[PDB]
Amino acid sequence: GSSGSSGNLSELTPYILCSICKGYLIDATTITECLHTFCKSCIVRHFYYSNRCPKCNIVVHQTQPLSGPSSG
Ligand SMILES: [Zn+2]
Ligand SMILES: [Zn+2]
Repeated sequence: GSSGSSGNLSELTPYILCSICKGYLIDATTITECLHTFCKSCIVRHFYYSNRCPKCNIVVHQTQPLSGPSSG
């Protein structure tokens, strides 16, 4: 199977890219601290293991000052 489709080129801020996904974004959740762009799942996932920013490495104490147990 091919299932191959693509062909899009534009000129805009190269920041759109994700420091994690290293590609396109989905939710486009911007931080209110360092003002960085990170996919909801990305920033949310990174906050699960590390309460810091995978960009500047800052302990963003916005979501919650508590780590919390392993309750799904
Ligand atoms: Zn991402
Ligand atoms: Zn940051």
